[PDB]
Amino acid sequence: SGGCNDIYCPKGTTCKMMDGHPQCVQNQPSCSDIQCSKGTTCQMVDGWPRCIQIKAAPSRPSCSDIHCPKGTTCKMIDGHPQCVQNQPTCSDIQCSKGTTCQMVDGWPRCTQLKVAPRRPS
Repeated sequence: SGGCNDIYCPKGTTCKMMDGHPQCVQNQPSCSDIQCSKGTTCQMVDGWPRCIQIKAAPSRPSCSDIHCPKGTTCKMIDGHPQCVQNQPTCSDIQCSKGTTCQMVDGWPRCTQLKVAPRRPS
């Protein structure tokens, strides 16, 4: 076997040699049963899985470190994980960040963020 006997999550899990480190792949929903790219947590929010690494777990690429509010999905934009919200915050209406994408009621008005990190927007 793996180091499952060395790393047994709270029983009720099921560890296996996970690529060289025993991962308790839950004998219940595997923490990664839903698509929460390990490193993230096991988020199935009552049927709305949002894998968001807020739990400061061993810091490896944490797609969500800078995690926009719920409904947001972290991507790596130029490497600085920026949410491309599920209903994308800005990349929905093409106006590269620096502007906002404030469609006001269906009038995309990319606002130069009156107060964004000082960038040439």
